[PDB]
Amino acid sequence: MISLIAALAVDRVIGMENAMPWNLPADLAWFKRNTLNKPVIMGRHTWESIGRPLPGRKNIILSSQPGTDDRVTWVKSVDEAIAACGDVPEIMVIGGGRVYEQFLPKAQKLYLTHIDAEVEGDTHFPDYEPDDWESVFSEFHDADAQNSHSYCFEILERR
Ligand SMILES: NC(=O)c1ccc[n+]([C@@H]2O[C@H](COP(=O)([O-])OP(=O)(O)OC[C@H]3O[C@@H](n4cnc5c(N)ncnc54)[C@H](OP(=O)(O)O)[C@@H]3O)[C@@H](O)[C@H]2O)c1
Ligand SMILES: Nc1nc(=O)c2nc(CNc3ccc(C(=O)N[C@@H](CCC(=O)O)C(=O)O)cc3)cnc2[nH]1
Ligand SMILES: [Mn+2]
Ligand SMILES: [Mn+2]
Ligand SMILES: [Mn+2]
Repeated sequence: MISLIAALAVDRVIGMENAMPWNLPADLAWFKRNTLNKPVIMGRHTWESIGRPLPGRKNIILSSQPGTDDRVTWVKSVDEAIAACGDVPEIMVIGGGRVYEQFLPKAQKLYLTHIDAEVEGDTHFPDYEPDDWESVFSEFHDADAQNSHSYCFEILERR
């Protein structure tokens, strides 16, 4: 099974200048819980944005060019990325925009955080046909002293 996980600001913005400008510790905690002990697939730009391997996960980087770091696994195509994950129940695709576009047709589940914040950005989550997806979990949180915007965690499953 392939799942995507992402955090979206208003208008589906996911990034600006190869960075995420907000800070939401509760969402990073949700990301860690839902990805730990699973393989994670990311594009090369997102690998550079993160800047170091994510512990407790098999890190698979999609890039057309040779890899430059043996702490992670480098693959050159979508099919190779999937094969490199082996026979696991759930593969987590962690972006960015171009990578989400390629894996969305193959995905059965979306883990989305909707952040109530307006962000100038240059990268967006793909348009996804709402009729194809059923909401199976949602949980709203107001802003607090640690998390400066309200946010909604949602899990969607393909119908
Ligand atoms: N809010 C969120 O949830 C979230 C999550 C992830 C990322 N982001 C943000 O998203 C932005 C990065 O997204 P992005 O669209 O610019 O880049 P991306 O999807 O991270 O990376 C694209 C790169 O991945 C490689 N690639 C992708 N598909 C490939 C394929 N089929 N075969 C071989 N290589 C492939 C290429 O690398 P080469 O040029 O090396 O071939 C391509 O240039 C940043 O702002 C980041 O902070 C946000
Ligand atoms: N829901 C969600 N939120 C995000 O912010 C997010 N970000 C990315 C891409 N960017 C990043 C940047 C940093 C880390 C990271 O360092 N994660 C640590 C969390 C510990 C911490 O710094 O709080 C990890 O161990 O997973 C992960 C993804 C991909 N999917 C996402 N998905
Ligand atoms: Mn091929
Ligand atoms: Mn197999
Ligand atoms: Mn806000």
